[PDB]
Amino acid sequence: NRDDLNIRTYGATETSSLIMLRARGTASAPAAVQTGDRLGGVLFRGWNGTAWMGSGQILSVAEENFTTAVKTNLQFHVGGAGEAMRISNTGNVGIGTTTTTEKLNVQGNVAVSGEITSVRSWGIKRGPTSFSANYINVWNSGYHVGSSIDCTTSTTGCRILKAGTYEIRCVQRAGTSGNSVYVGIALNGDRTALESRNDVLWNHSHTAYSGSYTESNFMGTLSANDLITCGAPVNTMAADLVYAVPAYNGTMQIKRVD
Amino acid sequence: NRDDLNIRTYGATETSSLIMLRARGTPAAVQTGDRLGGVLFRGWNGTAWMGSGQILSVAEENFTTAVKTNLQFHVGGAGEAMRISNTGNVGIGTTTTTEKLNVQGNVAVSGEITSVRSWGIKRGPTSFSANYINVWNSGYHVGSSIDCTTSTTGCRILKAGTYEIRCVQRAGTSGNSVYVGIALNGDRTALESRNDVLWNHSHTAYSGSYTESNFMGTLSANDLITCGAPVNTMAADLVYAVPAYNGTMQIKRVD
Amino acid sequence: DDLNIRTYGATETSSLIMLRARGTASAPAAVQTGDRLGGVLFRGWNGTAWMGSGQILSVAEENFTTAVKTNLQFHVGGAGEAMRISNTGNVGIGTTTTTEKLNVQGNVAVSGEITSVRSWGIKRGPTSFSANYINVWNSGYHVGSSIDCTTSTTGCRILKAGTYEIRCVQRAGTSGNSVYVGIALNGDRTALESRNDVLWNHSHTAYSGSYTESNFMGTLSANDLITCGAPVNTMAADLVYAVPAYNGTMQIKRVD
Repeated sequence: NRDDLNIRTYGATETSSLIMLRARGTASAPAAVQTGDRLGGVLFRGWNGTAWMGSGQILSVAEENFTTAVKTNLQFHVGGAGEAMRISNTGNVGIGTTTTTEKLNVQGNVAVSGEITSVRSWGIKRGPTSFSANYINVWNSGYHVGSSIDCTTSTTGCRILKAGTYEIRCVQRAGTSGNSVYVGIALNGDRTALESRNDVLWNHSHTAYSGSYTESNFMGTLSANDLITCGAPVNTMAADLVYAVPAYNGTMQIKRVD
Repeated sequence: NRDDLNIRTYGATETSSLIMLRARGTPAAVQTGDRLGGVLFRGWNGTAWMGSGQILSVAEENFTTAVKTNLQFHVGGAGEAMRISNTGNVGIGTTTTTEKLNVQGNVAVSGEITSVRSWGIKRGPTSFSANYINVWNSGYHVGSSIDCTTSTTGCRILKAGTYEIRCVQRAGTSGNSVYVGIALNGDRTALESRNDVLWNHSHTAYSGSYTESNFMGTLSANDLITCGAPVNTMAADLVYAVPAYNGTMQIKRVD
Repeated sequence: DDLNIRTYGATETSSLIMLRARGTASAPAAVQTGDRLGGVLFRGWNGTAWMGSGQILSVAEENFTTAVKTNLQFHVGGAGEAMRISNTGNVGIGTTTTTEKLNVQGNVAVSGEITSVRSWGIKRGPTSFSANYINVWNSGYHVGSSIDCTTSTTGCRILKAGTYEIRCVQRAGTSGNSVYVGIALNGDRTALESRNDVLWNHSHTAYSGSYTESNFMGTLSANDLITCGAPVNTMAADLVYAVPAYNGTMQIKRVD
């Protein structure tokens, strides 16, 4: 056939449709579609000199046995790369991947000419009120947004809930002793577990002026279930830091970077 | 009926088309919500020919007013998965297509993302305007969320969102304890008292050292963010001069 | 007036097939770049005429005697072409330039969270004074494609034009003298500080183990080498140079 196929509908309820139907069995004994069965396709082909070659296609394919549930995907294929985009039965879209774990998945880079808005995971601790253990203050409160960090369940740190990269800064005020003081960020009180890693930034300063801040910083990947703490290295140095409710006396801030 | 449908075109200028046409009446112009056509997939489940994906073209306006349509991509299971509106705007998991791409869910990218990020700065505290409000010699910004140039005394938040802010200023030569604070148009409490934000500040005295103040949390459109000394009598003990190393305010949109 | 294609069987399926050649049936010729292989077109009556109401096209991106390469195009009534999928699999929304795997000409709104690789790098351990505003650093580390902190001991090299947020710190020694460091472009502080489109600052400190800090925020160019250190050699005697990162670090994050 060389003629364009025209489907024309006049009316208020009806529409024009190309309908592609798939069953197993026969018209006399139809059987349910099975996982992996192609329901149908719109196929493009082009002459290359010697053969008709696949030149793009849009496919509907079953992803569950239909006697169990009607679940399908849509596939968009181009000449060259082959399958370029998938829409799974969940509605989840993959570009360059067929594993559609999130609502949109891109196997590659993304370039946007304007701006991107999204929920970003971050959390804070505020108000160092007592020394719990080395490198672990008790904090009066915490707060967080998103799903990667929990800063409210534990009074002594922020819990990492997802593997990821995190940027962390902890500050606390020196008291009035005039002695040198510092705080450090730690993994459940273990400073070395962070500081000794060759894939992170870990630092801290000293201070002595009353009301000035000693600071500690971390940048790098953390593991789910990690409790991030911050505090004085030892009890006698905690005696020389300010412990009180207002956040200006001390805070920890954690941002998910990636 | 059981046979594949083929459309074959040869030659230099023409192409193969499946064309689906819709009118109302028997002829009446297409109305909003009318389907122009669809490619429909159906599969036997043992009881019926069940919807197994479809690609639809649907009118978004009455055609006597304007020819506006959307394209819809449906799957068996979730139903409509992706929409392209007459604006070209794409929705995945939503039919509300406000921006060029809208995703109702999370996005996972294996590589890196480039985009315009909103941020703004104030540089060079040149005088005390009010409690927690310096006059700044200049400002600069990128993007659409923050305006650091219209006013010399603060950065205006143009869009509701989450912001990370740090303000620093140098102590002078008095040896007195000095500090600065970030504020909402001079009102420090309006930020500090919130249980959904970080707000802090340090003291310093050594000449050329920084007092710093930090904020993290949501701000509202039209908010004017300021930073400065808590009281006029302290201004004499801070450094006010043009170079940015004397003091700056940095605002980054986080989300 | 519907068109139905029904298939019963274990392996057979229903297809609409659109084929394109040049030439004639007895003397065909290969598809050329820009030829349409086929299309699904929608049209709607507006009262006067049949108006374009969306289309899905397959179009050649190479001469087929060289290679079979096509794109898919999705057009809507109103804006016209809205999405393109190139032969590489790269997708454009609002643009036909498909440089990356996804390209959006506009804004993007996500209700949830986005995960992606972010470029960042660090230098750790100021071990010597090399030149004004240039420390030698014991080690570097980076993630991503925009920043290289391991090739040069004296800085982080920007590999791609972009916006960067940079903080450098170093500990004062035991003298009680005023010390500072600054971020620089290959030791040239003024090259950054004098720019009206950037933040550049630094502090002084004197207390032993306290930090002097310098900060930068703004755009940088490919091949820029970012350094940080004391302003002059005589001040090195009053800063701490040693391997542990708590003595000093530089952190660079790509912002955009």
